[PDB]
Amino acid sequence: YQNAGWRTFFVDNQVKTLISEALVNNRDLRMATLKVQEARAQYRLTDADRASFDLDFFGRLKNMSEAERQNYLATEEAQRAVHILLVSNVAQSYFNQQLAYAQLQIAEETLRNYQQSYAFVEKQLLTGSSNVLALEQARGVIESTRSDIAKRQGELAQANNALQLLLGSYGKLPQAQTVNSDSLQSVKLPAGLSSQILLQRPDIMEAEHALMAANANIGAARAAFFPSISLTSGISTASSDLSSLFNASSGMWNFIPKIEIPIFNAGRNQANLDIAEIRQQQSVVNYEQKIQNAFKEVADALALRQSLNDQISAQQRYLASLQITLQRARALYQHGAVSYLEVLDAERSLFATRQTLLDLNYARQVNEISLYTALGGGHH
Repeated sequence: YQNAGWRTFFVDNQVKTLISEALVNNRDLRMATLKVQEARAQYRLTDADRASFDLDFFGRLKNMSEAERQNYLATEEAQRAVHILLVSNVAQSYFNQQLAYAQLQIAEETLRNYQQSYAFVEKQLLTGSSNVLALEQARGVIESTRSDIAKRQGELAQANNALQLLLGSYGKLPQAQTVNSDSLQSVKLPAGLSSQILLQRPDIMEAEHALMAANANIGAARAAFFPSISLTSGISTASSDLSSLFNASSGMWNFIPKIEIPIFNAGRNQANLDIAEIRQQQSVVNYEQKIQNAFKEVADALALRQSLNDQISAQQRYLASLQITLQRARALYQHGAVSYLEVLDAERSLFATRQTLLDLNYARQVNEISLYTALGGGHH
């Protein structure tokens, strides 16, 4: 029933449709791993033809023997790992697709704009107005634009490929969903998000498994080593509790554990005492390292998110002024007040700002996925 994590995390209805479809089409965990691998593979196809999470997971897996890959991957953390891996790749592939639809759209609008600007010139050039080298270079920008269009068309096909793979044979690939530029800031996160949520991370579940294996009292380990705080403030920002866990201007981790109740027994003393202890030490040191990194990941994502939100906000502002400036330029033109070329030039500034905004929105999306992943599967 872990559907609660992605259903309440991802806001976009289309992407939730796709995620739901892929889960249905990927009942077998080992197969889901193949499909993700291959969906990832045919992007690297752009290099060899002429996310930290997936790296670690796939890296972990191949460094394993086949018997081990099968023992693991029957454990709970591995199914959680594969759920998250699947969800995040479907969502990423969709954003890649929608990104490409959108860049392609702008690129074609830019082309038409360059062709109008060009056609205009050559009528005037035959009345003595421009350089032949100007006319020359206007031809070049059109040809390079034609280039990007085919390039964007390839990126579109790459992502559609990845999508069909994750989705299976009977999955409807989305049309271009048109973008309203005034709704691109990310969505609010629940306030006072409890750090307990991080216990659902595969890497921390695996760490607690290693603790239980060295016979730790898990309750006692958590109380000793796991900061029980809130992750978010009243807004969707890092809480002060979260921030204070890192030294100012060093990022060094602050938490100093105190063990009130012994985590390991004296156990079954007799023989191999020292070795059992070493394993106890190791599972603990590993628990610690995973925790501080989990918390660092969440903090880094929250910070990246606030930064991209501010950048997007600024681009939206430039865009609104460029839109109003274009309309005014169009009216002036109609009154003989400005040349046609000034109108096209203004439109081009709109186009470039739209493209920047698209890039940032996408980087925001990549970061949401990061957050979803750093939370260990959403915030429920």
